[PDB]
Amino acid sequence: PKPGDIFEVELAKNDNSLGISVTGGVNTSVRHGGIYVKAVIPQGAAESDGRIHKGDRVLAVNGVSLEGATHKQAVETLRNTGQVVHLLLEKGQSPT
Repeated sequence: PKPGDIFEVELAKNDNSLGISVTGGVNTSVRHGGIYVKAVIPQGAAESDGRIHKGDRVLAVNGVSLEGATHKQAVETLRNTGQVVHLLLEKGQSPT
């Protein structure tokens, strides 16, 4: 009954892309360099399926470690997937 737990989003990168507006990432606002989505945008396959979530701590994309990078860095990973969307993230906490 506590956060810190890790989870993965297995969306289908093929046939449909994502639809989330991501932010943070940069090694400043976040802990070190992990990404944190802003919200789930009601347009892409992400919001639809609802795999990703607000301020989601994405640490991997198809096996690509995100630890040590900015927002745009992950943005590239999440986006630059290809076949399937196998993103292993972490239960993101709230601001306060």
